[PDB]
Amino acid sequence: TVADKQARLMPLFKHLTALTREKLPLDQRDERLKGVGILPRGTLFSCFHARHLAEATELYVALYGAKDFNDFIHLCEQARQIVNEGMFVYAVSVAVLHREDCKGITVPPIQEVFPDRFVPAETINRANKEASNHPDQQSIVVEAEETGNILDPEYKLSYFREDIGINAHHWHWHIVYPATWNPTVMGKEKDRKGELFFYMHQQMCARYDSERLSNGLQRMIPFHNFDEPLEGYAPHLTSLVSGLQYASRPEGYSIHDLSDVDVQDMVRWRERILDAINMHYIVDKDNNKIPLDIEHGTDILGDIIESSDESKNVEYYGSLHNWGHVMMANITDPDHRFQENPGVMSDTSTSLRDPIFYRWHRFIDNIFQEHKKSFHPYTKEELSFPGVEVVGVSINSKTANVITTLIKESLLELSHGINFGTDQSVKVKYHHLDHEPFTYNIVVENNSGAEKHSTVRIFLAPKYDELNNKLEPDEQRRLFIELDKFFYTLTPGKNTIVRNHQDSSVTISKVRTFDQLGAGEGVSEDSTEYCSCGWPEHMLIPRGSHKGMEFELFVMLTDHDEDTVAGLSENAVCSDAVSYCGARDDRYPDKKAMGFPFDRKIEARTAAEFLTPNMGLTDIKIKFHG
Amino acid sequence: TVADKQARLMPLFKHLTALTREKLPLDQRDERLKGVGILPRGTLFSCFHARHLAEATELYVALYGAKDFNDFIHLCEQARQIVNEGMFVYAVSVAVLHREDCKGITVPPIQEVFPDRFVPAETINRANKEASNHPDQQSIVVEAEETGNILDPEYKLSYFREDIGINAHHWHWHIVYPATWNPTVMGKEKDRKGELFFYMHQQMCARYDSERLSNGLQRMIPFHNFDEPLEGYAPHLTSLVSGLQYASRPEGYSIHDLSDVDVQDMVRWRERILDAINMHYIVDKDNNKIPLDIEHGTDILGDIIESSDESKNVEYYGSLHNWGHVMMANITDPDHRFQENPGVMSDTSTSLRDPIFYRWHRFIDNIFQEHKKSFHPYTKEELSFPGVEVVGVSINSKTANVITTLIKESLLELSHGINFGTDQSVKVKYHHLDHEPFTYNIVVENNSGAEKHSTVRIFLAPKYDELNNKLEPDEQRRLFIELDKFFYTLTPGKNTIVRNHQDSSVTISKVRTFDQLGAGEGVSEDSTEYCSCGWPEHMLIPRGSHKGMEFELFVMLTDHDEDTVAGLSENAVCSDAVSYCGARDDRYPDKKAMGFPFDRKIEARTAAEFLTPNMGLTDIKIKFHG
Amino acid sequence: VEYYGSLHNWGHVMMANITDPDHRFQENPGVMSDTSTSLRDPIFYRWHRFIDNIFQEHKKSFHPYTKEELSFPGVEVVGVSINSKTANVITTLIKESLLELSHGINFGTDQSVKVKYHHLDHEPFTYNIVVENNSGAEKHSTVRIFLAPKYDELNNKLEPDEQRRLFIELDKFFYTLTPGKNTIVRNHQDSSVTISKVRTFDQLGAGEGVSEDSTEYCSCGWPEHMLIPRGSHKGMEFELFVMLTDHDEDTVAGLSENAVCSDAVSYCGARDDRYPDKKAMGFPFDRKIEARTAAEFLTPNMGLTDIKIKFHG
Repeated sequence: TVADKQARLMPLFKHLTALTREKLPLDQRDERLKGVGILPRGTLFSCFHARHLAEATELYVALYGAKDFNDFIHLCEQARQIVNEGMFVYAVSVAVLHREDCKGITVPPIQEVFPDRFVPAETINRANKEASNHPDQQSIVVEAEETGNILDPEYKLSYFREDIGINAHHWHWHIVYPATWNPTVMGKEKDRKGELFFYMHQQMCARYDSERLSNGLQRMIPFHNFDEPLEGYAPHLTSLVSGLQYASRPEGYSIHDLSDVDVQDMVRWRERILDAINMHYIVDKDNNKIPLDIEHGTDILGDIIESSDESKNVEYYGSLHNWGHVMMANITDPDHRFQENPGVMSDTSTSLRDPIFYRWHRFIDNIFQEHKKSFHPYTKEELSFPGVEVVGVSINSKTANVITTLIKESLLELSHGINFGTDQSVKVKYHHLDHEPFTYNIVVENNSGAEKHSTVRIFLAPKYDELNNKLEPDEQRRLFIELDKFFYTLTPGKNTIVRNHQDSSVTISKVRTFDQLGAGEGVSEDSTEYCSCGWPEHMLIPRGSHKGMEFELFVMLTDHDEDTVAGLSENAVCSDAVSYCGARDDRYPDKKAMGFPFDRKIEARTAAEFLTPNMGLTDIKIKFHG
Repeated sequence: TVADKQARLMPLFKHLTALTREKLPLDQRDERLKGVGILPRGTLFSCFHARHLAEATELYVALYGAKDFNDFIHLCEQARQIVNEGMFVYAVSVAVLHREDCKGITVPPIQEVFPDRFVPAETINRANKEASNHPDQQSIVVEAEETGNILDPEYKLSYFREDIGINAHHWHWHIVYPATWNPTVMGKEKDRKGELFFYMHQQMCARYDSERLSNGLQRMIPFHNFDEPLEGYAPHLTSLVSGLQYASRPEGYSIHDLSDVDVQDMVRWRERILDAINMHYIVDKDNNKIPLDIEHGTDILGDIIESSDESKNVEYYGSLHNWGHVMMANITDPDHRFQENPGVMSDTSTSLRDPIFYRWHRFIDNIFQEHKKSFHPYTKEELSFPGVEVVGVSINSKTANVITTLIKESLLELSHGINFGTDQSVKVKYHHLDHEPFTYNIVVENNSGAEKHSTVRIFLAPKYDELNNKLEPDEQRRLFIELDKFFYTLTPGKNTIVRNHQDSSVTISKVRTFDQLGAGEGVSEDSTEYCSCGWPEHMLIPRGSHKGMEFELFVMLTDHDEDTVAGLSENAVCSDAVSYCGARDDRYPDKKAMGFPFDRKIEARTAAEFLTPNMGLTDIKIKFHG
Repeated sequence: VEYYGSLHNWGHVMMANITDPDHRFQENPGVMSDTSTSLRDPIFYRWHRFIDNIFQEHKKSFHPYTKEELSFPGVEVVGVSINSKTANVITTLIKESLLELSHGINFGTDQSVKVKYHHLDHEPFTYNIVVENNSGAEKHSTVRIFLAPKYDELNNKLEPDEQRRLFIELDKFFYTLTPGKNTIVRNHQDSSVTISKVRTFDQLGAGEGVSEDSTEYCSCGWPEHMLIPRGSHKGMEFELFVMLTDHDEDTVAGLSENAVCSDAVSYCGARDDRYPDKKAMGFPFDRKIEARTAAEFLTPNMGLTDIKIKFHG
């Protein structure tokens, strides 16, 4: 049954570190396996580096090529002793999702699988220590919160950057859309992956910026110059696997060439890209030019920038984004003389924690923005949905139009990830931001005679600048974060549409634990994305401040008939989280450009001026509770 | 009995990390304890930093103050609960070494107490992992040697720098001569501690230089300028106490001010010292001037430079040497914002491993050298011992005049230091340099009618330079390493004096393991120096090369009557290792300046010209075996 | 030219007048300015590696070589041996030599002014290659011999990708193989890379019969003493690579001259003739190698023999 299948998968995931020791007399028998084992087990695996992705692609394709599920389990089992734990938890995990007769099927928790990435060196330590200190079945609980001197104001952001859910999501997203993805081999293609790459990262930056403003900090600035020295960050993460940890980065580093790539190359790549935008065409390998069409342009750019296998010219355009992660990651030891592990930037699970991440991503976002700039603005025609008027919006909470945010304690179970020994469970306690539940009530007047179908789009943007209160829509575009997107039908006359925050399309409703999975639930029967992907729920709104920071609440209704695509896909599957994740094996459900209406330049000085009749702005307050 | 006493001490030393959790309702009861407990438990303890040293001193005093041994155990037991563990080990070891009541007693092994400092992050992790992986009484053995790509040639030196014995010695030496040492409080004074400070460190540098030359590398250069960027070093040590590890140092940034101290603070202190040398006087607090006497000068300088409590002016002169360790140690995070642990430079146990250590110490050595320069050279009168002539010297080994050096495997038992759990023992296997045993035969002609008493001094110096073969005695002075010093009586006529390498005054004959100590032997019962201090035996001669590098073997005989001091001290106690360690509670047994005849400038172009009749040079070869 | 410029040449010029870029001080340029002197400056290598890199990127764009391209079927290389005083060891030493100044600088009264200098040199050696010709008929093969260092800067690692940069060409020559086992012996003196002899002014005033062609005559070719690297006293280990290829494929047809300056074909080419080898210069080394060890790369018509080079002080 499916349940049995789930059980088999969970053990593929257990004791990965330990699983090493090949115990294989000969790989030759495993002809399928020949293409791998090239990266040694203990070594850190880089999500960004090309070679690490070459070997990884080869693992995927063999586990897609494995004939049936049983065959799948077998090959998977053999090669995670020989082909290394670090890369093989990657080549298995991504494969584990996508090859067909797998379905039913969650992946064990990333946080749970590698607790060391989620929690600090100290609370890893203490817990391991307690296990040894007194042998006893009794459970161990450790509070990760610590006590320390809070020197850097960046620390304030830690609730966002360090959040477990955020890191997990980032890991999962890359799994759903792998850079290595080869559509020919799989046969299936990921719709608009390049564009999604752009959108997801942009949102992370946008959301990040809202945190800084909530904090009273200015918006992050891009890593526009390569010459500039980076700010330091020390992760305090250990790798349980070995004694090694992610190397910390001191202050004040100018950029160093790596054997693999030189900084100059990075510059040269970026200048090409920025030029190809201006030129409005890119050059394919064939030396043909493809236009940066309005429809296609973002996607093509996304593939080139990341860059994915899909890039029209890998050789000329290079892979700017990925190399950025690599270069930043080994700033400490570019040359590799000193033999130190890379920083957090190397891993999709960890990278969000470093503040540098935002600087780089804003830089890349800028590239996309230049392209967007080339496009013409939106006419009333494009925006408006005639006959529909938005009367008002209200947010209901304990106090209307105010959302309250607080910190909540939570526990993570280490036992699946690290050797438990005698103890039944070792849990680490951490705290994260959370907010009260709320609902939206939108009153819409349907002037038309017949029932209409509308897509409701809701975004949140900070009212205040660093100067003083200034709702300049051009700037707002960067800041706006997507709260929700959903379909509703309106009858003629007045209508009130109520939606609850829980329903939010952006967030993951729930991630099942190992324990949940061993059980066997029906939420439904899905994938690496299953409970994993989606933005985390606690994270839905920015922290705000004790004072109650003012944010613009924007609701827009668009014609659904226009917005939806027609086609024939599946049952109700992982679609909760469509806004950032997309739909399983389906085309992106919205015709509009991701981020619409915000994606293109806004002529108006004030946001209010921008509004059409099917748009509305309600100012609400977010107040944090200490 | 003494044995019982030993047993009590060993547990003071066990599970130090764990010993935390105060379990004290109130410190107020412990009035004695009020002074200590500022430094937090987990934090790293700095041997160099003044504030840390102050706490440590406060702790020792309480231990010294303890009325009886039982009282000593009690306060220690209680103090260990609150105080930082590193400080605790430091304070206790000092107490054990000096306090009479402890006429019983070795200190548990430093390597054994903190195995994590001696062995790498990987083999620490491995033995811990194996312990958890399969529970079983069975013993675990891990080979620390690894497999890696050898990028830096500095790696070649690792046998010397990384050596367990060397690190242990350095720890112990600082314990015997603490910087904090206050003679008034103890009542007793450490004879010539300032000079010894100078001599010991100079020897470490000199010995280090011989390794580089054996390697074919040039001699180390001093940290002559503070502006210059440092070479990076990654220790790969994870401090078992914590999940944190010693922070690695990447390549190249000029020096950063710490909150505690500035760089123009540092520089100023250096100019003061170098000035006062030139002026031939230093200024006391009283604003009186004390002359840099020939007899006293090195000692006074040593106290000021280190600087010890003994410094005649702490505020004017500062503490250059110690601050150097601190500044280098937290180069990665001067400001303390990023909250990272210090590097190896912070600890006496670890500091030798970093190559920077030598650069700094040569710098300080230079300071001493300038002082030495001010002194006049030695006349034939001072050097010569009339009537005595040295006919020849021969070294006996498998092949005469050739010493063979090889690598030997050894194991270290982790169990005392880290939580063992079920396993009986976890041992880590490491390799170290070692040499064949050899003896010296010196033929001396005693022209005089009566029997004479002579001190035989033996040194080794490299023949080859970085250019070609050039025995320029001035340069040689830096390089010469002390093999042995001993007293012999010569009758009239020809005499042959034979001495074995094992007897060497420079080296520690044996360090007893916590296991041996678990029983009860009879080397006798003195303390932290016991088996600990002394230079390690395997280390006695430089590695040399496969080719058989040529070294000058220098033997000099001096009039013992002149050399010895008269006084009334103890039974045969820790005197094996007199050359570098001194004698327990005794005045340094040799009148001559440490390093004599090498300490003062040599006029001659060639070493041979320097020789008097009671001196001799024999060229021998050291050949390494792969 | 107006777009792509002249990068290499300008590099020499710029480096040469680093001391006085302005030409205000009216200094002379450094050694980099002259083809005769430029090799002496260590900078030369840095720049040339830079330019070499440019070529390498181009080479990178090309696909690797299949077994098909490399292999010469029916031919198998059994073994190679180098004969010297001690087999498989080449000895290198320093030799004194004299140069006569008189033609170059005003001699005045003196008959001759000679300056004595020392240079590296090695003992003569020969190669013996055993090849099995499986085919029924006689074949024609081009024997290609290269030398590459075994040791890296770290430890012993015959990573063929890296080796490509290091490999130096010892010799290229044509041999005919009959069916059955064959032993081909070649002497170092014959090496295609080196100039057999440069005649002095004195030699020339005389009148000899190597033949009469020109600036390349005795001049060009790599110098003979230079043929192998110095090695070390310990006897450094080098990979000796021999490959045989189908000559019919390798040669071009055409109608050119008598036996002329062709001794030194490997680096010099042939006088007024097309380059005699179809293969890319540096083949098989020019394109990227996937293999882990060099050994994996080998086809049946290739062979590696490890020899030692030991310098004599």
